Amino acid sequence: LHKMSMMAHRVKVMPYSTFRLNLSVTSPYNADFDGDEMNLHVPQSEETRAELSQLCA
Amino acid sequence: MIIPVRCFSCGKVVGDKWDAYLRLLEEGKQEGDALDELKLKRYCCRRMVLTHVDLIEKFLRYNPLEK
Amino acid sequence: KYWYYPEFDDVVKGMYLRLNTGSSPYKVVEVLGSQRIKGSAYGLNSKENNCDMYLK
Amino acid sequence: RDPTLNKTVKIRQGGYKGKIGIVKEANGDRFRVELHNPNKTIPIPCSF
Amino acid sequence: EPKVNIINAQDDEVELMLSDVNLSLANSLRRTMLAEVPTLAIDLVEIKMNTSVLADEFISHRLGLIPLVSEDVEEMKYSRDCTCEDYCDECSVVLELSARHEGEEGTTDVYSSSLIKVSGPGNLNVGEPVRRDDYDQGILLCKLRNHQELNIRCIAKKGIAKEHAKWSPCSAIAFEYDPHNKLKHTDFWFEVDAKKEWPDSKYATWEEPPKPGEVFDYKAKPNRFYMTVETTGSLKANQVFSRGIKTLQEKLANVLFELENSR
Amino acid sequence: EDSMIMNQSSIDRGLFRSLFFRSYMDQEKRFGISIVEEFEKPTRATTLRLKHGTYEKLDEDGLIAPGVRVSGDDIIIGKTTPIPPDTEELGQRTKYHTKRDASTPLRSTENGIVDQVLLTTNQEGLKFVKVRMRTTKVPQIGDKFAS
Amino acid sequence: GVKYTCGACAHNFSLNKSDPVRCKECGHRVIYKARTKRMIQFDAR
Amino acid sequence: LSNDEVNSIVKMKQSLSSNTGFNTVLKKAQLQEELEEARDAHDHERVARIEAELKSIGAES
Amino acid sequence: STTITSGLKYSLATGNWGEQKKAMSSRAGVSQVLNRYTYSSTLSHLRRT
Amino acid sequence: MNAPDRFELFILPDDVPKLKITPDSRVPNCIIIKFEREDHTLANLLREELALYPDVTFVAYKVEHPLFANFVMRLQTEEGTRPKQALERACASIINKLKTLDHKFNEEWNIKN
RNA sequence: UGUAAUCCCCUUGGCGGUU
Ligand SMILES: [Mg+2]
Ligand SMILES: [Zn+2]
Ligand SMILES: [Zn+2]
Ligand SMILES: [Zn+2]
Repeated sequence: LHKMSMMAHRVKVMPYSTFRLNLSVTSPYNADFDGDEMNLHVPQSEETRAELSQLCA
Repeated sequence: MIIPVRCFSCGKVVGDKWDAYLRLLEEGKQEGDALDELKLKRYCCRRMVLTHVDLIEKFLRYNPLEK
Repeated sequence: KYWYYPEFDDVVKGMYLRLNTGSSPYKVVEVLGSQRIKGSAYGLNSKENNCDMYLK
Repeated sequence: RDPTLNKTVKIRQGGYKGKIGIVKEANGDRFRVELHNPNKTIPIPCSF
Repeated sequence: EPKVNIINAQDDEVELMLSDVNLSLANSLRRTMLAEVPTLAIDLVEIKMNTSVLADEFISHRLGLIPLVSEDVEEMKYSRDCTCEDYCDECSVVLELSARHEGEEGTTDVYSSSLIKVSGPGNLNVGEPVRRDDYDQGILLCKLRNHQELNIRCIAKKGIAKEHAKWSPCSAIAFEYDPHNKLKHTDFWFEVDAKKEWPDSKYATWEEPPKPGEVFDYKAKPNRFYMTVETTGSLKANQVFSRGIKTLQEKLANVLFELENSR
Repeated sequence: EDSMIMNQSSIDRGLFRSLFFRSYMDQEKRFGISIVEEFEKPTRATTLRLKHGTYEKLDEDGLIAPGVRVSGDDIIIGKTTPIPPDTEELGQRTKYHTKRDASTPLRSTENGIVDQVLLTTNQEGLKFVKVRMRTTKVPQIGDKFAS
Repeated sequence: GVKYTCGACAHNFSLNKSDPVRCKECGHRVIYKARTKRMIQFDAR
Repeated sequence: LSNDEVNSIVKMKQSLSSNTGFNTVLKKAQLQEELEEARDAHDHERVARIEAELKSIGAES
Repeated sequence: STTITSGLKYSLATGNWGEQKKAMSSRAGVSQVLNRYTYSSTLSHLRRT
Repeated sequence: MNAPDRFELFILPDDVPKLKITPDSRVPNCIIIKFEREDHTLANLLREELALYPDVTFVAYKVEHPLFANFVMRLQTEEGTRPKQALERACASIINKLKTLDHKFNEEWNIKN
């Protein structure tokens, strides 16, 4: 709905099969943990990585 | 399907008390008294025997697939 | 285990076996032959053991 | 041509002693064996 | 300085009171008894034939949960620490089960008494499934009708309840201290009066209730702990308590050795 | 936020554990007077464009047997369709591709034990098989529960 | 070469990839394969 | 034993036995269908025989 | 005999309540696959409007 | 699928040390101890034992994440005492307490047997 | 020295899940 629905996080590799979020960011995403799913997109370049870390963080 | 070996919550072995429980209920004892006579104090254990549904008696009625 | 064999008829011929007289003192009888009897199916060992071979 | 590929194998050492599996990958000195007991595939040295 | 006082004693449960110990020590002892005392349990099932209505892994899960006598499990070695190829008699116990129904009518029950110990460590009292009495049939494993057969070979290994709950010797450890709430460690929810709305603790008679004019004592600490240890029959209650203490001692000694060897 | 904490020891003792079955179907199609599909274990020599999975779990009749553990992309049904031969009969010692693979692989994300294999004939008189796979699903982080 | 079991009478037999799919005694049209001879092992967990 | 001998022993057992469990269900179902056909034709004579046969065959446990 | 047989079988199999060549403009979804996830779901599906 | 092996809770890899000690230079005479394959059972015992020593001025521990079996402990003693000696004294004292507890329980059990 | 394999519809329809 708004531009806070896409934000760039830092990866931390963990066991088990679910994405894990700090609960403070569940408000901008309008998400809760009753079955919601979220999408992850990986940048493929140095320029794109810099854009993500400097603009959408 | 068949009486669980261990109570889910604590881990007491309740799998050896199904036949005794049925025998006690046969003699007219109430369910609470039957569970008390088997020394099931915690209600976590009591729900295991009280709410078990025995479905294997229905699966066994089908003719075996081999002989 | 072996009554239904085609050769069992000659195999059982002349054999000596313990027999229940019924009328029980067990005794020995000599097999003069065998004769299949239709409609005389009988339990041999269990309920499913339906046999129609007969021993004379 | 990796004669032990697609052959039943048993593990004799490590944390999976005595588990039956089937060899899937045989690059070298590190064999990928799927386990019959859980639904997973693990690497394992040839000596094991 | 520490003291132990036993209230009730049985083969399967002991009710005792600890005193002059810290709350942390009692809780660590409870945790160790719950999840760090080694026992013996079935860990591999080789199913040679299973024509029963239950799934193979259903029966395997049921078998793993059957308690086995683990009295001499200290002499036994861990499977991963045994240099023997495959499994030897010093790191595994082999049990075998064979059940069959004869006749074309009726239903046969498969009990844990049918588990027969085939091989194991020499002269060690381990591996036999636990039986309440000599005439106790045991845990119901399966049911069979005509022409259904179950033929399996099970291998029992040594482990702890951290890895899987089937190796836990205890069922439930009741733990309790300060029945009269003199330390004010809990605040009692109420509607009208908190004193008459809350049931008395089962050990309330073991401690003197606070006097009406008594002031709060800020210098007091929990000092007496009441705990009941129930076992599944694989280990006796005294054995569970003593082996929990020994396991805690071994853990602390390992830490001490690591510290001393670090320099 | 609607999550919940579950007891691991209760899960170990069988709480909310369940059983999962999936069935696969396949049948021999008839394309003409003598163009039929065949259930068989295809060979790397006589067939072309084989699946990247493994065919070593198939029996002589091209069907897996119950009790065999299977993984993703494994071949549980072996089927081939005839293809008009090429000019490879020039100098190939019978090792020329006459059939094309139409095998059924197990789903990539699934694995389990082959539970029961059914073989019969369809309405048209051709062969017709059904393979049922069984696995156990234990509760874990992310599974959905409800009162 | 490979065993089979009838779906009604549970009679074991075998087929040679050319016989009609049928039970040889009772004529049932549905047959099942027999269990594999390999070793089956489970982790009991 | 040979294959032919096995087939003969099968034919011996099948011609000996009056019964096979699954097939008794099929005969009773066929008899019920024939009985309803006779009922729809208002044949009061055939239906009595079919009822007697069904009574004789039935009474399971 | 193929006319009625194929028409009934097609309409019950696909759910389009009409002739096969008039699939458009026909009422769809009349016939559905029975839900067998659990007993209550089947009972609910059999009493749906 | 992604579930780790259960034995990783207590089985120590060869390359991972059981006990890593690093000084904390922000305050004098302080060390940070990282225990591997341990949990609240050992940590709480050690912490509450050390909290009673007059020469230990700060002791604490935390488990960073429940899905990883390790904990980190912060210890900080007086000027005279090296912290590692205090840790060793705590371990030995708890061992003696457990030993006398076992002896007394055995005596009581034999009496009431 | 006998040397191992790389590929997948489409259109409709229904039923669901997260808002
Ligand atoms: Mg939601
Ligand atoms: Zn319980
Ligand atoms: Zn060994
Ligand atoms: Zn048959």
